[PDB]
Amino acid sequence: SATIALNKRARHEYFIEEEFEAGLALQGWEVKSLRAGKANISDSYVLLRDGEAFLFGANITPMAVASTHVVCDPTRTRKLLLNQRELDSLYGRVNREGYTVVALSLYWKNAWCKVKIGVAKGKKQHDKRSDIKEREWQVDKARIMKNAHR
RNA sequence: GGGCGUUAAGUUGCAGGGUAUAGACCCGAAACCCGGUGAUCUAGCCAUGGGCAGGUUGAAGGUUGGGUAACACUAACUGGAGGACCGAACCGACUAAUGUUGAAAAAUUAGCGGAUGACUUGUGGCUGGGGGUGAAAGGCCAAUCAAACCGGGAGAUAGCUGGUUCUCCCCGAAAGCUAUUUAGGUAGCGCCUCGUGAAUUCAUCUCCGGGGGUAGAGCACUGUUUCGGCAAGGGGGUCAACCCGACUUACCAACCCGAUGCAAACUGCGAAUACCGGAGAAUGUUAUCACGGGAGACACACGGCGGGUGCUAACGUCCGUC
RNA sequence: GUUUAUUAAAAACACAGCACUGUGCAAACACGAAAGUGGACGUAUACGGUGUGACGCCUGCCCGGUGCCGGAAGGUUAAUUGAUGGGGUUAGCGCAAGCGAAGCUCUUGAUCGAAGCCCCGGUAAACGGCGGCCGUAACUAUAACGGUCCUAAGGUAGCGA
RNA sequence: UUGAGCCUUGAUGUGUAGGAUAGGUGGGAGGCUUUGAAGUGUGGACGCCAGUCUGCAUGGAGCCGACCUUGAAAUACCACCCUUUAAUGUUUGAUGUUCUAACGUUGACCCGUAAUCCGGGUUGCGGACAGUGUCUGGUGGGUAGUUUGACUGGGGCGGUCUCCUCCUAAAGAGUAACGGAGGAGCACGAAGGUUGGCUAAUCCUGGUCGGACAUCAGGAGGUUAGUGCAAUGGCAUAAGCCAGCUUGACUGCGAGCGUGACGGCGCGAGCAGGUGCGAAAGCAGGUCAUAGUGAUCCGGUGGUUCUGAAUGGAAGGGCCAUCGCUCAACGGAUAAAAGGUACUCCGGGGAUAACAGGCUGAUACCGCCCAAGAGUUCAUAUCGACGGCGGUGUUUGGCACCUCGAUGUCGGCUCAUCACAUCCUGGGGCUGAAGUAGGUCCCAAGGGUAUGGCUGUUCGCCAUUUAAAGUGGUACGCGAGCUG
RNA sequence: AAGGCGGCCCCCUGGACGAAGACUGACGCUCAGGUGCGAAAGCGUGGGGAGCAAACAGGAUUAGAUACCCUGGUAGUCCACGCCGUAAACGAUGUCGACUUGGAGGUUGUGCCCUUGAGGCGUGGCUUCCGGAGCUAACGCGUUAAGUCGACCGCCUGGGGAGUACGGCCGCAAGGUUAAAACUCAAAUGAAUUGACGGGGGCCCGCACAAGCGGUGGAGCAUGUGGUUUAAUUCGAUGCAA
RNA sequence: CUGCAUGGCUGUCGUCAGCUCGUGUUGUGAAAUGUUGGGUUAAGUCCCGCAACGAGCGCAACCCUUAUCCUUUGUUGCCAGCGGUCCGGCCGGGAACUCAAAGGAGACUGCCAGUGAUAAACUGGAGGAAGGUGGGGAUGACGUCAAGUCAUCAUGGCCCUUACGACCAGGGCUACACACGUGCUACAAUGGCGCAUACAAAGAGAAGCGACCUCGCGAGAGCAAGCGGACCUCAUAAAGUGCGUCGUAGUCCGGAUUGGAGUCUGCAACUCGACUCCAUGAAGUCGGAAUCGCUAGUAAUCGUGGAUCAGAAUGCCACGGUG
RNA sequence: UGCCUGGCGGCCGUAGCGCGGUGGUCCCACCUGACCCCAUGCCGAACUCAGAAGUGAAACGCCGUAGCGCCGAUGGUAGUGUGGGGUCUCCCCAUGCGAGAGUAGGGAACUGCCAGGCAU
RNA sequence: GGGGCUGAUUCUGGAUUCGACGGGAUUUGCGAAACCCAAGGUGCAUGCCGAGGGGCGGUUGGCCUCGUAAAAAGCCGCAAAAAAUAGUCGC
Ligand SMILES: [Mg+2]
Ligand SMILES: [Mg+2]
Ligand SMILES: [Mg+2]
Ligand SMILES: [Mg+2]
Ligand SMILES: [Mg+2]
Ligand SMILES: [Mg+2]
Ligand SMILES: [Mg+2]
Ligand SMILES: [Mg+2]
Ligand SMILES: [Mg+2]
Ligand SMILES: [Mg+2]
Ligand SMILES: [Mg+2]
Ligand SMILES: [Mg+2]
Ligand SMILES: [Mg+2]
Ligand SMILES: [Mg+2]
Ligand SMILES: [Mg+2]
Ligand SMILES: [Mg+2]
Ligand SMILES: [Mg+2]
Ligand SMILES: [Mg+2]
Ligand SMILES: [Mg+2]
Ligand SMILES: [Mg+2]
Ligand SMILES: [Mg+2]
Ligand SMILES: [Mg+2]
Ligand SMILES: [Mg+2]
Ligand SMILES: [Mg+2]
Ligand SMILES: [Mg+2]
Ligand SMILES: [Mg+2]
Ligand SMILES: [Mg+2]
Ligand SMILES: [Mg+2]
Ligand SMILES: [Mg+2]
Ligand SMILES: [Mg+2]
Ligand SMILES: [Mg+2]
Ligand SMILES: [Mg+2]
Ligand SMILES: [Mg+2]
Ligand SMILES: [Mg+2]
Ligand SMILES: [Mg+2]
Ligand SMILES: [Mg+2]
Ligand SMILES: [Mg+2]
Ligand SMILES: [Mg+2]
Ligand SMILES: [Mg+2]
Ligand SMILES: [Mg+2]
Ligand SMILES: [Mg+2]
Ligand SMILES: [Mg+2]
Ligand SMILES: [Mg+2]
Ligand SMILES: [Mg+2]
Ligand SMILES: [Mg+2]
Ligand SMILES: [Mg+2]
Ligand SMILES: [Mg+2]
Ligand SMILES: [Mg+2]
Ligand SMILES: [Mg+2]
Ligand SMILES: [Mg+2]
Ligand SMILES: [Mg+2]
Ligand SMILES: [Mg+2]
Ligand SMILES: [Mg+2]
Ligand SMILES: [Mg+2]
Ligand SMILES: [Mg+2]
Ligand SMILES: [Mg+2]
Ligand SMILES: [Mg+2]
Ligand SMILES: [Mg+2]
Ligand SMILES: [Mg+2]
Ligand SMILES: [Mg+2]
Ligand SMILES: [Mg+2]
Ligand SMILES: [Mg+2]
Ligand SMILES: [Mg+2]
Ligand SMILES: [Mg+2]
Ligand SMILES: [Mg+2]
Ligand SMILES: [Mg+2]
Ligand SMILES: [Mg+2]
Ligand SMILES: [Mg+2]
Ligand SMILES: [Mg+2]
Ligand SMILES: [Mg+2]
Ligand SMILES: [Mg+2]
Ligand SMILES: [Mg+2]
Ligand SMILES: [Mg+2]
Ligand SMILES: [Mg+2]
Ligand SMILES: [Mg+2]
Ligand SMILES: [Mg+2]
Ligand SMILES: [Mg+2]
Ligand SMILES: [Mg+2]
Ligand SMILES: [Mg+2]
Ligand SMILES: [Mg+2]
Ligand SMILES: [Mg+2]
Ligand SMILES: [Mg+2]
Repeated sequence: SATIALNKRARHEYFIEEEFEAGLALQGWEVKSLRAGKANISDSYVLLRDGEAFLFGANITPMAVASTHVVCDPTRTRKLLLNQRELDSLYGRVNREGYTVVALSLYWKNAWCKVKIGVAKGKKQHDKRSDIKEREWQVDKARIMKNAHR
């Protein structure tokens, strides 16, 4: 479909409950590479300062060096396109010393790039172990039930 | 009304210039097909007989001894197998020299490889040319092979190359346009010659009418460009040195006006020459036009003039006039 | 060993070994319009063809495409056979144009109709093909790793200006 | 097992009207009852379950028939029989099981015979198979006949092949290049004809959204807008924009003229017939004009005042209108076509290339001119930016002028000449020249001006000497002096 | 003997035990080298190949899953002759001799008793479980000793480096065998004890679920916390237990 | 400032039921028995069996409240009986009762059957207000969380003595875009509205609670008697009950926001309390994942008192009504 | 015959704009209202059909203004057809034709038909 | 050194990035700079030489002054020398 580079390592590391389909504001070469040219969404987080929740973590492979007059770099703070109705939640519940906002996926909608973002906490090894334990234990319990029922 | 006719004599022989089919001015192909001849050279195969001097290496195997229950294994004697080794005859030609109208249309000289086998050789036969054969090189098939030789079609074709032989007199060009599987050929026209007819037909000069829009010139229009005024003012301010910024900071800056230039694809204007028509004398062997017979030719070059292209470079190239 | 007699004797051909394929005999194949012959007076441990070429380690992935084989569920489909439509002719109807039954004709072609092709699968020791792009590790430097466009796969073992 | 004529239609039905399974037109009514009627039941059933062929066990004798709801009169009747159903005798096209007499036998025996060919006889096998003859679909470089264009500042590649607009095009017409610039392979029954009416682009002011922008009112300006399209030439009488009517976007001609070698193309007053608009005078044979396109042959369609192979028709042909070709290589070879040859060959060319020679010198080398400066101040002792003018032919370049009826080109060995823009030696000037030793410039060609490793070298790197191991032309010297 | 051996039948053959009988007369045990056998996997030749199944293909879970799972699938597993000689080749216990309390069996002989039942009393061979003395660090062994001895062979001397490299041998190969050194470390270890944990098992309790009831999360209202802003938003509490 | 030096105090596991010691025994020894196993339970409660025998902290009981009865003593608490009435406990009087607060009796598996191991213990029941702890509260082990407080207080170092110390005025803890937590109002016809009308308990009161009269639509204001309080006040409790009214509605539903003018306490409510009138009438119209408490007078629903307090609860702590 | 007005033409940039103010006794324009018969893709903005209350206010026309637009000499220059030359990417001479722009200057139009209204 | 394909999520001529962040214009209160003024109050100033300024220095020299010139204080610099910055992550 229209799905482009998505971060699933963050999806595993977090248990995000927030889903905003906010868009992104980009320059020319950015959308050039996003259409084809491998914009990378790995290691993504927001940098809310004023009303300026830049997507700080995002890489990209430039299409070419056609724009030779001015030298650009892949490491740019891409801005965000989100409603002020929902921007208050980020103005609020982001500073909890243990809460972050990360980008899950990036896709196309009528030739406009929309990057999904979500609020998460962060999982440390001892709860990932419990999550995997429960995931495998549900399967084991269902298998045991089927074997007992025959 | 328009096209073709209605004026107008043709025909048969002779000779001559053409045209069409027959070879069609002559010499010359590489090539195709058909019918025959070759395996005595060479390539393969079959059948029958010869050749490999001489000198080395010790595998299988067979005995004796040790050893094993029997083997297996081990020591001694015989053994002479190898697409085995060196090297003669024989076969071949890897290197260098000689020679290149030579001794010889592939050899000689001094070296070289195989030399008991996938070897070599004598005799006879078999394999036929779009086929044969080929330890595979497009190699050989009788000094000739990416399709052998003889004869026939056949004097194939050749828009190609060369040649085309006695004399005199008169006239006398082109290397241009169009079309072309066309560009070095050809066909029509432009140009030439001969004959028949025809009008002051044609040419030079003088006068008259008309078209220009090229030189030159100019910026009314389409583009380009410079310095001034009207201005919005910005950019390092001298100065505060943090100021509103006092202010012009070797900067840029819409229209509007005043000047200065450029243009093949600009012309509010605009020549000479070039070209057509009307009138007139003088001169020119009708030099002008129409038809018919016959061609030749469509590879041009230089200089002068106005130019594109090139470097206003070329004995360079492309156009128009002499 | 053989090879271009007569400028190339070699890395060029052959070779034993190995792989695939067809071949049940009146075998495949080849020469022959045919008879017939070779294969072979042989019988799948044999013959022919195609690849590589003693021997040691191996022949890794892919049938997208072209060949080959297996199947005929569906579509198309020759030759063959001939259901209708139309036209010609006229015995006769028509005071006239015009109708016009049989017989003979030219034409369209209803239906039947195999192989083949379309389709499914296998076959690579069949013809063949086997990726680029970016970031990321305690200074430099690289990338174990990940993100993702495409393919049939992205080149394994081994070797390397 | 099996296809339609075939013994029979055993048969179907229905306005929401409904004893409803309606009488073919002409006759509306027993032909039924000995042309065997409703009777009891409850397979199968059409099924709008109101019903319905209701079919069929023992009967031995009446259902209907008026039509009730009626827009249609019972199928209980004479019924070329329907919105449609069925089994067996008539016909034999396939897939099969079985037999031998065709056919085959490179199974066995015997004979001709003395004979592994052949033929005949006997006996077995396969068997209407295989195979062969004609047609036919597929496969089919195993083999054959062929094609693969031109222009081109040598060929190939790149680009072009037709038409139109501007300039080169030198003030009539025409006029070339692989010159500079753009388009065309259409659209429109209105975007045409007539009549009537009308005149923008741009800018300024005022005004509700409304804005650098619309729709309005006034003004500046006069074609700086517009043409269905690219460009040129025009358009105010408007060719530019609307409204009403219409099809002249007609038929057959056509004096004359322009442009082309020709095939051809275009303009055109006016005549005859019939139309449209306008009261009328008058206009209309397409579009403001120039691109919007393709010969011939072969065939298709409709009419024909024709032709009709003895007659009468017909078939066919001709005539008129018209259709089927990115034949774009566009004056179009045929309906039907790609490459390699270093295994090549033939006829030619220096008309046409590569090595050379000639011409010019963009480039190459060298010289000179003015001066921002570098150089502790200081432009010249050395250099010199931004710019310019020249010499040689000397590299890379352009032309194709001699040579393709033959001029052998790279490099290496031997053999040298000449130039001076001189490497050294020789003679001098300046110096940012103290001396030794250096930088630059002038004159001066008398002489000299390496050895080895690398690669086939020229060039170059390296090692070691010398005063240097200098630059060029000599067909980038020299193969009728040598190799390769 | 070990590895190992499972329908039935036949052919050849090795080994073990017992009833009674006679001789042979120390011929007896172990074993460095050496030889032979030797699970499976593996390699060569010639076959076979139903099922299973490395490698491999596809699907699936997962952030990733080159695995566990699913659908296919080659070598292999099978036969004959050959090659290596590796295993947790384990009883982690080298062969033999005799001595040292018992119980419950299993298998297989043999003597005698009234064999009325797999009735009893003795004696042998193999083997299982429990256990006394004894032994061991403990677990545990315990007449088949890990109890006390005798004869012989092999091996061990800290964990890594390493049973690694080199070297000799064997082998077609994979690899096997003999076997170090430099360097680092203060430990590396085994039996058991007490906690703790288990996606180990068993039992039990609590509004912890199951059957309710009402609320919270939805929209203002009264509070505290985090961040924001300010000169301060004074400080502390920051899971259930703020 | 250091609760990462502490004393003291407190939360959690958990009102879970375990945590230990003396002697003896077993194993060289860390250690084990006792504390496991069988019934039983609210429970290491009890019994049985057993290298165990006993004890301590512990799960129970003793402690506080309430559920029945008896007795002692009746004012400010009550009227069985009588008299009168101003019909009112009014007071003479009556000390049985409702009640006041002291001591006892009383529930102890005591008994009766069944079950079990001849036990412990369990099931049912004649009695009782009561049945297995009758119903609630206090009582919180060994110990874990460097758990929270050095800002209640004390305390060891460290830090300042012209300043981190001392005094005063004005602002801030109550704050512009949000999130989270605990409660309240609610959503409506089970309801709000207008007018009558009963049913409680527990507490407070001395510069304090504050009767009555009058002005007040009102918070309240002048007047104030009584009360150190079974006397007098705070303080006609609400839900309900009677009657109409509202008919599923931007509602006579929700009273959040906002404007006008005041009432009480406080030198002084703009930052920053509350009550009262008029009007305005935000949402909402039963709430997504995921969640919280409760097993009987408990969950819900209604009202009141009290703590610090000049005033300020929708919070906290307790009584009750219905249930 | 002279004033001015109307219609049709010739001449179409000395023939056209800007400024000053006049014209009505005539002719024209403005205008009145409008059922007709005609008209607006809405309105008598335009066509018109019935007329003269007023005005020359806008137009139209006339007279002067040199601010403009234009017409533009002589002379000079550029160019060149022929012939002859140099130092030849360009130029000289003998010859005729001789521009464009810019100076001097001109300039506020002439003229033919009828149709009326004016003095004669 | 020269040709062809891409520079299109659309090839087919008309995307509101739905949102925050520039810019426009429309509907609201005001401050002589979003206004143009000396009239109520009836005080001692406009300007005239102005002194160097919070701890330090300074602005058109007057925002702060007055008597015949001096402290200067309404702002700007030193200064606030909380700008040290998601989640995961050792002793
Ligand atoms: Mg020929
Ligand atoms: Mg040929
Ligand atoms: Mg030999
Ligand atoms: Mg040899
Ligand atoms: Mg020789
Ligand atoms: Mg020899
Ligand atoms: Mg030899
Ligand atoms: Mg022969
Ligand atoms: Mg060949
Ligand atoms: Mg060849
Ligand atoms: Mg031949
Ligand atoms: Mg030939
Ligand atoms: Mg011939
Ligand atoms: Mg000839
Ligand atoms: Mg002559
Ligand atoms: Mg030619
Ligand atoms: Mg003549
Ligand atoms: Mg000309
Ligand atoms: Mg002629
Ligand atoms: Mg002629
Ligand atoms: Mg020509
Ligand atoms: Mg020609
Ligand atoms: Mg020629
Ligand atoms: Mg020429
Ligand atoms: Mg010329
Ligand atoms: Mg020239
Ligand atoms: Mg020239
Ligand atoms: Mg030429
Ligand atoms: Mg050899
Ligand atoms: Mg040779
Ligand atoms: Mg044969
Ligand atoms: Mg090979
Ligand atoms: Mg090999
Ligand atoms: Mg392969
Ligand atoms: Mg396939
Ligand atoms: Mg097939
Ligand atoms: Mg078929
Ligand atoms: Mg292969
Ligand atoms: Mg290597
Ligand atoms: Mg004979
Ligand atoms: Mg048969
Ligand atoms: Mg071929
Ligand atoms: Mg073929
Ligand atoms: Mg061919
Ligand atoms: Mg050509
Ligand atoms: Mg011309
Ligand atoms: Mg008109
Ligand atoms: Mg008419
Ligand atoms: Mg046109
Ligand atoms: Mg033709
Ligand atoms: Mg006829
Ligand atoms: Mg016909
Ligand atoms: Mg055609
Ligand atoms: Mg052509
Ligand atoms: Mg030749
Ligand atoms: Mg020539
Ligand atoms: Mg040359
Ligand atoms: Mg020459
Ligand atoms: Mg200087
Ligand atoms: Mg020389
Ligand atoms: Mg010199
Ligand atoms: Mg000399
Ligand atoms: Mg001399
Ligand atoms: Mg030389
Ligand atoms: Mg010579
Ligand atoms: Mg036996
Ligand atoms: Mg041994
Ligand atoms: Mg095995
Ligand atoms: Mg399987
Ligand atoms: Mg599997
Ligand atoms: Mg095997
Ligand atoms: Mg071992
Ligand atoms: Mg072992
Ligand atoms: Mg032994
Ligand atoms: Mg045994
Ligand atoms: Mg034991
Ligand atoms: Mg090893
Ligand atoms: Mg689990
Ligand atoms: Mg006027
Ligand atoms: Mg003049
Ligand atoms: Mg002039
Ligand atoms: Mg002039």
